Amino acid sequence: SQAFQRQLTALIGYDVTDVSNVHDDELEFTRRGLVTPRMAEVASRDPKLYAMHPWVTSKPLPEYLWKKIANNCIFIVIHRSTTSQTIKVSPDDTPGAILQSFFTDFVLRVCGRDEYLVGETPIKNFQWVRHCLKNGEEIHVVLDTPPDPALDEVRKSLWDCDRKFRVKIRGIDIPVLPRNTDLTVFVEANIQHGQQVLCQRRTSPKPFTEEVLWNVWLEFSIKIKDLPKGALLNLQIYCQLLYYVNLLLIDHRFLLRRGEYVLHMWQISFNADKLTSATNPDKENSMSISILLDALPKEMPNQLRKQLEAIIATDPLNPLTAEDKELLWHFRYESLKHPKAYPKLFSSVKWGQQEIVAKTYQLLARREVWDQSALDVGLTMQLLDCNFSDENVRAIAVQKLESLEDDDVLHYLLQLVQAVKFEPYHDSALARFLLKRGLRNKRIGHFLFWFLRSEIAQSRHYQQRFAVILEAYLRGCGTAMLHDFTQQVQVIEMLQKVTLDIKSLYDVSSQVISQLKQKLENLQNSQLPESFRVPYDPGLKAGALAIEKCKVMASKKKPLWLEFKCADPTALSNETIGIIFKHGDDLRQDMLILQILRIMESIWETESLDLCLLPYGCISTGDKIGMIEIVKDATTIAKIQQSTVGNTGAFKDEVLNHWLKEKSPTEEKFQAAVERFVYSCAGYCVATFVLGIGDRHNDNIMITETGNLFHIDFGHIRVPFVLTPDFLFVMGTSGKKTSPHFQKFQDICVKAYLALRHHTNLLIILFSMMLMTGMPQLTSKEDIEYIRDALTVGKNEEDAKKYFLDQIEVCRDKGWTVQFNWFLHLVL
Ligand SMILES: COc1cccc(Nc2nc(N3CCS(=O)(=O)CC3)nc3c2cnn3C)c1
Repeated sequence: SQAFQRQLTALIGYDVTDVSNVHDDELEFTRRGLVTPRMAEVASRDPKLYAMHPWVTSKPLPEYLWKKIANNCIFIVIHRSTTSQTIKVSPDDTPGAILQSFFTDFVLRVCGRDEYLVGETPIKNFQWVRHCLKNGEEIHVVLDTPPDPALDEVRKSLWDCDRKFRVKIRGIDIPVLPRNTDLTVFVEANIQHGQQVLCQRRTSPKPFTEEVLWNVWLEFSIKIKDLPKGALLNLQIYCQLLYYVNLLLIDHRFLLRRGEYVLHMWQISFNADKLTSATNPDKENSMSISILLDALPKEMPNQLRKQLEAIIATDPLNPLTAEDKELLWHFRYESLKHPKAYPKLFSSVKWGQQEIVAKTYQLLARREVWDQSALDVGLTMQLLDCNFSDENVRAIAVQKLESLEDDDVLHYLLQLVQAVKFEPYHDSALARFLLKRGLRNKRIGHFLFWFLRSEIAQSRHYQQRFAVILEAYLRGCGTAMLHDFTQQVQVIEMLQKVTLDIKSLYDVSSQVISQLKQKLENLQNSQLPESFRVPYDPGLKAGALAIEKCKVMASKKKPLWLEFKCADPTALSNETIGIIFKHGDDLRQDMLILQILRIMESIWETESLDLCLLPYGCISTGDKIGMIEIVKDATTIAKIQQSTVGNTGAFKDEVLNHWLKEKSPTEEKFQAAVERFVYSCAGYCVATFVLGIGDRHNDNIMITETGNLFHIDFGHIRVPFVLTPDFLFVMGTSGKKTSPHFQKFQDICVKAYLALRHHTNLLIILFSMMLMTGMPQLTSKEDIEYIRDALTVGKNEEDAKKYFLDQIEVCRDKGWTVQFNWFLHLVL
């Protein structure tokens, strides 16, 4: 089993047995603590359903999809060898019903995909079916034998200390210091709990040298017993802020931190990295600090009610005053009757006092209203952010998540994984939760893998914790998937090498095109796996490369344009699988943005609205490097312009409509392309405005020959958004005018906008989290408070409607101005 731990390590990209960077045994302890949850989920999953991983949903079929059906008669073409026959099926009839309705043990696998139509669920509740109906595609399935469940086989007293807590600051040491002669530095020690500072003590400013000694006893104002579980000893060096490092004061065994510590610190407000209990691995170049330290048990007046309700009604980002907190607390039993008051109520708690925390735990023991309340993801997410370090509080959040069906877990998987960074300890209810769902479902497990590996590869701050979690998963996912992952990682590594090697050698000369195709030839020949799963789409199995179609794109970061053949013989079309390999950008920012877009879509699904967004696949695999899905038949908006007038930025209003008339043959399809455009344009206008990324160069905007608009390059990020005159022309308008299509556009936008405001809290918390865990450069107070204004928090539906309509009018008044300006900067 020695080559087994080796296998996991090479699959993880980090050695979880390496104890070189620890000052305790929390990590190793967590490895053991996860064994039970690991085996408890492996021994309780249905082998058959787990092997076929049916992808289903319990949500009602949207309205725009019901009208796609004729007589409640959905046609399903079945194949078995070379023959084939169609069948009329009831949307409410099970796959089993269809089976007996066919013969009148075999299962219905989807053609070309590793997807299965199995289980006791209506045919209308399969994602693949809903996908087909939406795209007007025809459902084709092949009849073959169920996968062998054998292939999944798995390898067999603190409260008696009244003393004021204190820490001795021996000094700070650094091998080599910056060439900035010569500043002064002091050490600032904070006792934190959920980004809430309980006490703060500094040292005296000393001359900045490679060795600074203090030997100073910093005595805090907080007693030892009043120390809460999860409290952090935050040590920071100023000059302003240069270094930081954290130390849990209460360990994973409820023991008060004791003894000597030499901690290596991180170099440089609301960043999630600043919360980590991990120390800097680089011991030879990093700043170090030396400290010294020397078990934990387990009727209202009318006016006041109005006041409390008003408080409870405010948005998540609305600051609580001292008065507000005192009201919430004093009336905590009434506040408990409102689930939406929980985040605010638990922010009113003084965790710096044992007596209060005790009363708080008494309160939580009375969870009847919370338990019986319906799941509010936005509300549940709020309790898992940086503002809550109490495991009891956070546990009741993870509690409500338990009722999520695999469908919704996939919706919030990425950000749930990111929320692990907010956990005080490596072992958490959230961590075990992700682990559980990952083992219960292959699709969730697949993406869990890549999301964790994403962080492990380019995050020294949390790679250790995530490595321990990933290892736990890999020891239960099964032999089959362990093999898949292995193949996937192999091909990725090989391709990333080629990407970097190519980038080294603006024009794409022949010497590079030859070298690329040359390199790809060497790999495909006895060096590359014959087949592998597409990481951003586990259903697809890629095969051999199409070297003829492979190229280096004309961008300054020289991304690889790759094309594969579907390794599945039963595949219908002969289209290639397109993947863009790129180094230079942080694709983690793209993942989050795209994930948010998918969330905005499902939200619109609840309102029976359908904006035709194109949230393509984008997986971050390493440092400034990852893969992208290639959308077929798509070109840049700016490129459609460059066709007529390339060099100069002399943009013309009509080109777009011409380009569409050209790429559609029947004129009927042209109208379907225009309508598709009007919707896709509306959605991307609304979604982009809310996220504050609407001001882009139309080179970062693309369109499908079918009229499907969609943005790209979100790493890179005046007008509210992009509504240029050429788009407007396709809508049948130019200046002081209108159109049957423009009236439509304005209608769909207001619908979409008002629909998102119905999930304000949920968007706010996701946006806030996005900045803190994914965008190190965008983590200020005002950076997050943008989305409040964007969603017009605390406004009438009418006002908001007009507010956005004004934003639209701003695009009309600007015309090509901002685009032309983009043309001067980006182009020149
Ligand atoms: C100038 O732009 C061009 C030119 C030619 C083809 C394309 N191809 C694409 N480019 C991008 N961007 C994001 C990923 S990138 O940074 O590696 C490349 C840009 N996304 C795309 C496609 C096709 N599908 N999707 C989702 C773009």
